[PDB]
Amino acid sequence: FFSGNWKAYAQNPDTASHIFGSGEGSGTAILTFLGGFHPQTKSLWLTDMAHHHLAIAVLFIVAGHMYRTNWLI
Amino acid sequence: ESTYWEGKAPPSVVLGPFLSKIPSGVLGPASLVALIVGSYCTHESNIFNTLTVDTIYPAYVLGSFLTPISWGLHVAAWIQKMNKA
Amino acid sequence: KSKAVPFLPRPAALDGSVVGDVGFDPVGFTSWLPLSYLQEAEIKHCRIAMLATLGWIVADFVHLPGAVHEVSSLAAHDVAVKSGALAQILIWTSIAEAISVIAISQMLEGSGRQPGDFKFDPLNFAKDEKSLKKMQLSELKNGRLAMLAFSGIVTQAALTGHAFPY
Amino acid sequence: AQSKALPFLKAPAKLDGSLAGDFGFDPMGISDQVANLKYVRAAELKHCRVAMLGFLGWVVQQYVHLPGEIYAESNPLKALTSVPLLSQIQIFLFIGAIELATLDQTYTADKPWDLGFDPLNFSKGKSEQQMKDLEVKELKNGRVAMIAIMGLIAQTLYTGVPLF
Ligand code: CLA
Ligand SMILES: C/C(C=C=C1C(C)(C)C[C@H](O)C[C@@]1(C)O)=C/C=C/C(C)=C/C=C/C=C(C)/C=C/C=C(/C=C/[C@@]12O[C@]1(C)C[C@@H](O)CC2(C)C)CO
Ligand SMILES: CC(/C=C/C=C(C)/C=C/[C@@]12O[C@]1(C)C[C@@H](O)CC2(C)C)=C\C=C\C=C(C)\C=C\C=C(C)\C=C\[C@@]12O[C@]1(C)C[C@@H](O)CC2(C)C
Repeated sequence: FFSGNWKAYAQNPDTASHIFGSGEGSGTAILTFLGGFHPQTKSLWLTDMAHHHLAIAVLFIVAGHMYRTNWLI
Repeated sequence: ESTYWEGKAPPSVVLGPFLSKIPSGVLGPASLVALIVGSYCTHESNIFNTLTVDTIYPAYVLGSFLTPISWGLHVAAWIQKMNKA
Repeated sequence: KSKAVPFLPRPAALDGSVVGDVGFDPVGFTSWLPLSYLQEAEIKHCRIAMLATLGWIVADFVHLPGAVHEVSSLAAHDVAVKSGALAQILIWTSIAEAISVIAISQMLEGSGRQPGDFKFDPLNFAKDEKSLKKMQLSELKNGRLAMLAFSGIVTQAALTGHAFPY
Repeated sequence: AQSKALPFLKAPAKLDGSLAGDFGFDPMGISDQVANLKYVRAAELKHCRVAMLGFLGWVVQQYVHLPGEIYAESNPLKALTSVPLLSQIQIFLFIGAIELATLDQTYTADKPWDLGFDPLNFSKGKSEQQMKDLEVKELKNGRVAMIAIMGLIAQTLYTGVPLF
């Protein structure tokens, strides 16, 4: 994150044989684009939703500086 | 103050006290350059070369952000030009 | 009309300031921004560049009170962000700059704070207005020279690998 | 200009004169929202006192322990879990008993921090200047302790060394 090598958080995502709640077939990534659903739970990837909320957080924090307050801008 | 307007163009105060003082001959070419740069950055990050995890290029991203901006710069350029600036 | 550029006219916003007003603004940036904000930015750049030039030069010559400090001020950045010193300096710099927002916002709004003024004269090197103006001009000239010098130092020390001559 | 702590900023309107320890330190202008400085001073002084007691307890627990085994843990954060819940609930109930009457007191009084606590009468006979000097001493020591107790907690959570 500090080094800017943000791709490292997307390397080695959860495989297509991952059993939810267990380490079998898991990965190490935390923020990924995968799209679709988990092959086992038939639901969105947890790494997809974490990345989604991080992007939403950055966007809303940026957008929260729009209106004027005690600092002239 | 009084950003309300009814003439041909709004007063320069609507541009803020940073764009209110830019000559239109500066904003115009700057807006065109920003639009061209942003379009090229968007077409280089995507379209011409498909996006990949290993290829994000903050320059192209930050660049692409100049396209939305360009819109604002040339709007301000027109506003300055019509206000004799 | 300008003192620095005889061809181009004198900038409209530059009439007199003890910061070294020689009327050098060919692109008219003083018309864009308030002069006070630009002066604060220039003084900040001056001080940062002077500190950085002195630190680069010294740390290449005599800087090793340990093991991780055995670098050549070109690989020093990565080594010492791994060590954790740059993190602490960044924390304190962020605190100082966050305080500086209010200082910049208290000026440009009223008050009386001159650009770049932090009331930091513990040793009282400046006594009266004349000394204050003379040393403000001296500080800004030294800071501009240090900006250019540090630019040269980094560009040369990245174009090759060497010592003080670079 | 008017701030002593930040000699360059001008302090906010509510930072002036009285309420000892006033060094003009409110860059964010938090005092501009509070109706008065009574409640914020009460909170600051409560934090100062709790932090002084916390630092003293940190050091003493580092060096001195009660005869029982349950109090033999040297790490204060580990002692937070090793100590039986009975002792901690007794401490919490004592604090809450002290806190409810002062809860009635704080939100309305002119000096919410003045709890009338002076068993040794260290303030009886002292002049106004001496009393203000004592208040300044208390506030200084409390702010330093707050910084110190937070540092101790952080260094214990980050390295496991409770001291030094
Ligand atoms: C619980 C903490 C606490 C609280 C409630 C106060 C409250 C107060 N302080 Mg104070 N102070 C504190 C801690 C605190 N202080 C510490 C630790 C120091 C030492 C640095 C000081 C130093 C100090 C000075 C020098 C002065 C005051 C003053 C004041 C009064 C006016 C300012 C105000 O309204 O801010 C209200 C403050 C808060 C509501 C706290 C908000 C919490 C922020 C967001 C802190 C965020 C964390 C922080 C950035 C980092 C902490 C982590 C770690 C590094 C410590 C007010 C009674 C001024 C005074 O006497 O006026 C009468 C004054 O001149 N304080
Ligand atoms: C203990 C230690 C290290 C070590 C040891 C041992 C125990 C000693 C020995 C062992 O053998 C090894 C080891 C590792 O353990 C000590 C570390 C060194 C320290 C403690 C020194 C810190 C350096 C300070 C710097 C480099 C700060 C730079 C200043 C800036 C200012 C920025 C400004 O922009 C701001 C924000 C406002 C502007 O207006 C103007 C200015 C002021 C210019 C940054 O630009
Ligand atoms: C306890 C204290 C004061 C206690 C006073 C009390 C109870 C007085 C009570 C009374 O007067 C009243 C109220 C009313 C009177 O009628 C009755 C009595 C009963 C007489 C002040 C502490 C004040 C404590 C202070 C100021 C502490 C500062 C601590 C620092 C700087 C520590 C730094 C470090 O801990 C770090 C940060 C990291 C470590 O690794 C390294 C070091 C260096 C150890």
